[PDB]
Amino acid sequence: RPLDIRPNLLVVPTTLRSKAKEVVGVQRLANGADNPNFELVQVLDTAWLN
Amino acid sequence: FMADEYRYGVRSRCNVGFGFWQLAAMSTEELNQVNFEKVYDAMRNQKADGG
Repeated sequence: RPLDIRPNLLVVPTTLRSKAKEVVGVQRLANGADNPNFELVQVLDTAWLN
Repeated sequence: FMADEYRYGVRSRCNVGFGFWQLAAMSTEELNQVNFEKVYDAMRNQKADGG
């Protein structure tokens, strides 16, 4: 019986914040492509890890 | 005619500033997060005198 998982959090170090925000935070891609992963998961940036 | 003044510059703190040696911005992929925001991230990543 499969399990219902709804990922809504993305935790990354401060060194990956740029990539995390450009995956979730960018609305247009290329010369206009929407973004299927825009605001799908909210990101928090922390300095304790790494 | 003369001017007189008492002053001198200061260093605020060693770990609150940065200067890099490149700025190209060609297509905003050479330095967007390679050397312009790389320093931004470096400032984001620092540790005090307690680990």
